[PDB]
Amino acid sequence: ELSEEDKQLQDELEMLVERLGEKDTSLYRPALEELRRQIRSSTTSMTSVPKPLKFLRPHYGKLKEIYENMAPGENKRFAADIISVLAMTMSGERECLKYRLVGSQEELASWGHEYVRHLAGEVAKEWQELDDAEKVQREPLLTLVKEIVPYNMAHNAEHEACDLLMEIEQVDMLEKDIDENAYAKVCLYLTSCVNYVPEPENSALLRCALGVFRKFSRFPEALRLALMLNDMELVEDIFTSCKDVVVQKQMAFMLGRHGVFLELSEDVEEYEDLTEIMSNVQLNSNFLALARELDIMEPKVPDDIYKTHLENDSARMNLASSFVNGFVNAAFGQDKLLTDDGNKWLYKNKDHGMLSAAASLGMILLWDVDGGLTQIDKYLYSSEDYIKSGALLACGIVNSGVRNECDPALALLSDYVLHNSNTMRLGSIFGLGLAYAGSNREDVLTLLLPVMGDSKSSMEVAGVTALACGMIAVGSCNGDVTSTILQTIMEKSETELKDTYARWLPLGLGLNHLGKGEAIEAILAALEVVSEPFRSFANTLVDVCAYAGSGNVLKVQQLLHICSEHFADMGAHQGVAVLGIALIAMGEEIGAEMALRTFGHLLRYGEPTLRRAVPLALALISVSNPRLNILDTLSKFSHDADPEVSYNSIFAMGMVGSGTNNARLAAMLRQLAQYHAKDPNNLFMVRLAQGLTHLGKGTLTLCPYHSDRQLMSQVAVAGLLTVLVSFLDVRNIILGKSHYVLYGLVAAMQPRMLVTFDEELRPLPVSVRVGQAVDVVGQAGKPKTITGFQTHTTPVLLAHGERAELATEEFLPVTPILEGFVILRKNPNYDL
Amino acid sequence: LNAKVRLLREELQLLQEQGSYVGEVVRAMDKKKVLVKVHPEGKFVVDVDKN
Amino acid sequence: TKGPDAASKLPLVTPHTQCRLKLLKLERIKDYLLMEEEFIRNQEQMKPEEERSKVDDLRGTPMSVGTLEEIIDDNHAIVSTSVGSEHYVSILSFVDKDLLEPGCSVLLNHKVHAVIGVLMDDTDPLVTVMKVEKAPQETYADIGGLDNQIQEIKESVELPLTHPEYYEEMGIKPPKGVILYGPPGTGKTLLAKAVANQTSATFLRVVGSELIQKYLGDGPKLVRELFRVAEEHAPSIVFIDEIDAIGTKRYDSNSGGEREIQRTMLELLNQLDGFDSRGDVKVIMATNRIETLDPALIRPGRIDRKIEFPLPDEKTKKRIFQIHTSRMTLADDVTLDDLIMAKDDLSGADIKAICTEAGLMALRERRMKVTNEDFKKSKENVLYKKQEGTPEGLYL
Amino acid sequence: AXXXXXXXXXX
Amino acid sequence: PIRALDEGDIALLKTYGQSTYSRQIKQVEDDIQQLLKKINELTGIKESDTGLAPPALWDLAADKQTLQSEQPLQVARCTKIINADSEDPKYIINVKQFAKFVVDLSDQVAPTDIEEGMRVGVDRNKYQIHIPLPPKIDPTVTMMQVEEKPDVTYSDVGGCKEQIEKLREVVETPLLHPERFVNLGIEPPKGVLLFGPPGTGKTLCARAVANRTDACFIRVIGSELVQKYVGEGARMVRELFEMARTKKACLIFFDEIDAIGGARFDDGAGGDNEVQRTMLELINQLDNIKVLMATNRPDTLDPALMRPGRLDRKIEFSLPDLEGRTHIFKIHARSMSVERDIRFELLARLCPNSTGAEIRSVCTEAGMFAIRARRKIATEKDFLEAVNKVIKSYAKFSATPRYMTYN
Ligand SMILES: Nc1ncnc2c1ncn2[C@@H]1O[C@H](COP(=O)(O)OP(=O)(O)OP(=O)(O)O)[C@@H](O)[C@H]1O
Ligand SMILES: Nc1ncnc2c1ncn2[C@@H]1O[C@H](COP(=O)(O)OP(=O)(O)OP(=O)(O)O)[C@@H](O)[C@H]1O
Ligand SMILES: [Mg+2]
Ligand SMILES: [Mg+2]
Repeated sequence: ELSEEDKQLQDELEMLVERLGEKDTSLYRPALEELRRQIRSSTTSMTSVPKPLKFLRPHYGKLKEIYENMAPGENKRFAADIISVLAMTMSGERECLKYRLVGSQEELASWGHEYVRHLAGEVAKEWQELDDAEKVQREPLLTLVKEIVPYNMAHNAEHEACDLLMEIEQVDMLEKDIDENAYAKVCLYLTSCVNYVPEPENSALLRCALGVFRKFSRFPEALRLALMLNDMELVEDIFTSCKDVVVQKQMAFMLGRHGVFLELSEDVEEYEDLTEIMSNVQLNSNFLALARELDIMEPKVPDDIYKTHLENDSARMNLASSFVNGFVNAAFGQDKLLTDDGNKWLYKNKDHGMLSAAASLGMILLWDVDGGLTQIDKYLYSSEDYIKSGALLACGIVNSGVRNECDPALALLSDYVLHNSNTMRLGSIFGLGLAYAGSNREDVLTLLLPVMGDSKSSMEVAGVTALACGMIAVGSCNGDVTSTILQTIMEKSETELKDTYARWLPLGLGLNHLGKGEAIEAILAALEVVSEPFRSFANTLVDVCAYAGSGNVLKVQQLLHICSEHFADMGAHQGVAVLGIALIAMGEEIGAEMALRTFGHLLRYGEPTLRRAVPLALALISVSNPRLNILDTLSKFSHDADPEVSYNSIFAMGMVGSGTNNARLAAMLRQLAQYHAKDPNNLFMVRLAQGLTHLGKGTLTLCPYHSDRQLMSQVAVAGLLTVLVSFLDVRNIILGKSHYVLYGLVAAMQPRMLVTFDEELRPLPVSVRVGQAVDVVGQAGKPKTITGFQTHTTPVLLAHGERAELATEEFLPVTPILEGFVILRKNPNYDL
Repeated sequence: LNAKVRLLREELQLLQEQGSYVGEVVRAMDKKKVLVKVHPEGKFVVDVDKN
Repeated sequence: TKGPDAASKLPLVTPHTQCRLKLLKLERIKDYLLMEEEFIRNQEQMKPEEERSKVDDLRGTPMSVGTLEEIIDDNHAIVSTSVGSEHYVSILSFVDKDLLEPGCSVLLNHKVHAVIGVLMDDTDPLVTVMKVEKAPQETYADIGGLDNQIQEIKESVELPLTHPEYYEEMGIKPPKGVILYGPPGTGKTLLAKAVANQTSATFLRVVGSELIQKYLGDGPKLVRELFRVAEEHAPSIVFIDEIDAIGTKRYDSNSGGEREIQRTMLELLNQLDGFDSRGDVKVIMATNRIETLDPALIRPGRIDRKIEFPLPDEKTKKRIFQIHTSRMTLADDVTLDDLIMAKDDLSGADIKAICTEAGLMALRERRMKVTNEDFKKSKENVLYKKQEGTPEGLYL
Repeated sequence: AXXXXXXXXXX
Repeated sequence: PIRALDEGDIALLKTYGQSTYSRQIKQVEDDIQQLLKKINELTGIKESDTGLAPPALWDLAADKQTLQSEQPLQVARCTKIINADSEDPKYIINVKQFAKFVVDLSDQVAPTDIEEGMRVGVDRNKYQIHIPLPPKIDPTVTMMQVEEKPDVTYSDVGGCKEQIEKLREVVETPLLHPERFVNLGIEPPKGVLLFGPPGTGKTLCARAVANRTDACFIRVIGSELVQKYVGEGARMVRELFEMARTKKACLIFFDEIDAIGGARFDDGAGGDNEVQRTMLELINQLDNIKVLMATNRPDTLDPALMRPGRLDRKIEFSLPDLEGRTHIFKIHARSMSVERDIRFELLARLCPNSTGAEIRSVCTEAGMFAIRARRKIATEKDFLEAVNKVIKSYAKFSATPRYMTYN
């Protein structure tokens, strides 16, 4: 029951509700004033159950009707406030919202935080239920979001504040209400919510959250988002708006790390430095610089990696020998086998063996158009000039991941892209694609145009050719290149398609359409002309390339259906389908970790063609990421009976452990070698897996994600896709004549380091507490984003999923996210 | 009376069918086999009815 | 080696403030889950024989399970029926004369006893329930403080599985077997529940009273089974909580019942470090009384690291509070230092009762926001069972 | 002194 | 006055102040859980294959034949031969658990092939002896013998040279050179009962003897000798010792004798006497076969089993002296990545009254201190930090305030 206070309050409210029975003059103004006080007093209190609302369980029918008759002026409105507040406790939303809509205005703050939020929900609920059929109701609701949103901004309720605007579909106002003490909370939230949000709201959020970064002059943060939307114009403005050269310098280093090039006008000061920084010429000096501090300049040899001592010269295994002396010593600037006696080494490889070995010569020395190009002066012109493709890939590979003002790739390669010999051309187009991947340069794209139409070119020349064009125009949907690809793809004949290398033609179509699912509706329309199977296959694969990293559950559901189907011309469509889920889902950690379960189900409940793709699919999900659960999953299928699954699982292990130097993966890899010693095909690739797991002695990562895993690297996602899909048929492609395709990864090959330099670029060894990154979203205050701290004296290495923070407040980094090369600005606030 | 006899006659037939064993199912084994432990005797890989 | 049958943990959704970021992340998990169900169900439906069908006809139904004891000829073995008898059954062709091993559990034809199949994975229901499938949900960030204790328990059960190179590159053998001991309510089992939510290796659990069966050999034989499954499933951790139940100090007992418990300790004492050294099976014991365990069961070599869990210190008690008042709704006046500073030996389980109580003392006054008095009252209401016991004013 | 005793069960 | 929450009160508490996503979000979490539950059941049943051979090595046509012509034969033992007339023997056979029957041979067997006591196979129907069977090789006992020689050599057993020498004169020397024990006519002790504080080297001096055996080493579990069914403990003891006399140069190592060697006491009202009668079947058995035994607690052993008529020799594994602890250290540190200089002699005097194992954990913890801090060389400073955690950290209180009395 109640007490003297409670029972009396029940009567006092009871008298007030009852007295409104008649139309007495001193019953409407007097009573409604009392309800206004008591209801306001309790509701604007601690979370105490609003005694007025608990006692007041009356019906508004009498007052709602007389509301109209009883003084439609102020006396009418007053009743609305009392009934409206009583509505929030009950379930009368439509009426509960529309009372504050029509009733007395006053102000939202006067009622109570609990009331304000409830109106927030209903306002969002009504706005969503209100379509474009009429804005007449929108102006009032829009007016409400004008006042309430400022209410949340102050009250630590930015989450509801951002949540409130997102519900309305319109989030402009945050620009005008965010305080210097709030942009971090709001800007972080949108970046975290943007990935999950579907099209097109997700795109709108990125720009808006990007905009908020603008209003408070946090320029480097605007950079990360600008690329996330993958729109160059907003990048160019920030490039232009950055009146501070230092911020200009840094935002170029993030522009470069993404592989994004914007033609810099000479009006911009330090154009060469910005051009050289953007061209990534300074990368080589650091990489060698990084090595000297780390003491890893000495090159390695295959025998030590394999550890032949512990285990209880065919041309193939020589290739695996040749490859491991690639990746493992790649980018170190010196190899002990491919630089001194190479003519001797290659001569024990028959044709395609020569191709692979020669190409590794360029990958052994990346990012040196001079040193590598000078380490490119003893083979290519071989008595078996067939290996010319080998150095041509090395020629193209060296230019991959960098841009030189002298355009070496086109010069050397062009004279041989028309070379009649089929093998000579394979290196030309492929190597060229690596060098200018994502460049989208019209010249090289144009020069690659005749390659498509050159009928004399063999299909293997063609398949690489379309792939080469795709890798250049990755993520730009280049109308000319797409047209060339789109025009070229249609002209293909049915009989010539049935070959495996025709599997590469659609790949080039997508690689042009990576990251833009809006424009791929048309591209899938044009492809419908060609007849199946490759019509359906290209449709799926083109479909996947459209949604690279979108996080679109819809496409994944669409993609999962294709894999789910149980049918040979249908299995190519399936295999690209499973790899489809891997690419689409690999943006967010929440979804990506879930795709593992789906991948696992596709293996126990899968079929021949699917079971081969799953081992590859896991490869893209966790590239350079030795998650134990995934690495274990590849192993338990690393011995499988089907040769294709055994190979793909072994390759996946190599990718997952790429550059991680994971001891367990190595020990796991070594044991497999002993198990599969008999079969050269397994032993070759298990040996290869050990090769990928030591990429750059671990000083590189093929992960396509930078910027706290947020900023996607378009050119990268092109590479992994080529090898992975090309691995969809390993025996014809991998085990066949196309050992060179493994060089497709070189596009995404990037360094992972923590070298800290002083403001003058001298290495400034700063205590950097580096550990597993922990999200700061939704954590009030200054949450620690690093856990499992292990103070390292920079330079340092960050295994994937790690973040480094400057443990000394002596400096204030220009860019908030400490990845790659960061300009540490000495803190003016710090006092010794 | 007919409905009553039918109940009695049916219960006579059902009541001659031998009672069934009761054993703990250690674990499923496929889709048409389920390991069971009949109380006095040991393990048994029995089938499963269609129902 | 079937490989680590690690627990099945759904990804984690954080923010916890109940913001839309939370709803979206749960939806994404649900979306794939709905998608994943779709494939399982749409794989049986979309999915629409003459070799095996002949085999199943030779076997018939049912098929007995007795223990093989001798392979007399290539096509004859002696199999002991499920009652302890013997039988000179015939070995049919479909059986694999390789997996057939003395001691293996063989499938026998029911009418004419004849080896028909080898039943691997016959681990007792009493040890196959010991395996943790659904990983507990308390991550190392739910355990506050204990950074020195956690690291000690992360260098024997987590690190030796992720970066094995460090240990084998230095000559150590990763410490294997840690005795978590301390006063009641300090966090012994929570740190254990946290290694299961992070580890990628099969996490068997026991309660130190499950492995004492009534039968004379049922006891020592369940322990020999548990360490057979843990070894079988590759990387594994066996968590024998409340180890004081089985392994107390050996003594000349004049009671046969108590000589069978010790005949179970002297099995766990040999299934850990005895002839035929172990493989990769770590053991995490816990106990509130390390002063009664046998000097052998905690002799360095079986329990290498004796993590000691003292009652919370003042800094930890302040971190313990926030981990349990993270989801609460404290008013601006809730300055926790008033309660933490006290010299009361407030355990870490006491802190979560001073949180449950101070949140229920809020419903008393009809408030979902706990003020500062809601903790002062709760501290007293939650602080009994320990009263006040100490010396008088003798010491100055 | 006075000792209470448990017991097993030889099947 | 703790007013109970009125139903009117409850409605407000749960809706007033609710974050508009609360009902939806809590719905999403509830949906997932049920969804996960359903997900497992549709797939939880994982096929457990039943060990069928490859399709090539099948003879399904002949398989139907074996099941049809050949019949199951109960395995029995001939306990006597009546030899009614020497022409109609009328053998008596034991069916193990079934019963004892006076049976006669099926024509296939020869009257002279079934010798008294040998395992005999009978037919389910009449129990006529169809076939002789090889003597019983126990499935458990046969696995007991250590088929893979333990890797620990005698150079890994440090600080116990006089205790190893005392063992080598009972377990190795009288087995490789049975001429020094004959010239003087000394009867070799046919068993030693290694006792010592837990973790002093009892089972390492056991594996070491196994690596240099030249014999058949049987590792008695202790657990298997205590079986549920009555008597099956003793039946195993005999079937182990019997498996030794058959072999030449057999060593039996009963690790943890306390399991089945408890001091006798009348407890017949319980299964304990089942274990005791298994020891009395071992005491009879004990008193070319040498026997070893390890017991960290010898005082709980039956006085009868420790007499010098069964365990002729009792080697005491004491805590090492200083000249041995510096040797136990070097044995475990020969593979560690230590800095060349370590004053192991110094680390021996900081581990007073420390066993041969706690010296090992000092070496294992020493690195863990070198791994916590990224130094790949486990320097001396680490060990003193190691000896503080392994030995001192659990040795005693004996602390500064109570240790400023010693100088
Ligand atoms: N340091 C701590 N940080 C956070 N929570 C803690 C801490 N210590 C204890 N707890 C809390 O204690 C609760 C239960 O205690 P816990 O299970 O850890 O005890 P225990 O060691 O198993 O005790 P016992 O000796 O009774 O078996 C957990 O839910 C956890 O939230
Ligand atoms: N004296 C020692 N010398 C060398 N290593 C030792 C010594 N004592 C113990 N160890 C180490 O410990 C291991 C096992 O210890 P030990 O063999 O003494 O156990 P135990 O005596 O059987 O113990 P318990 O009697 O409780 O079963 C050895 O293999 C070795 O690694
Ligand atoms: Mg506990
Ligand atoms: Mg022992």
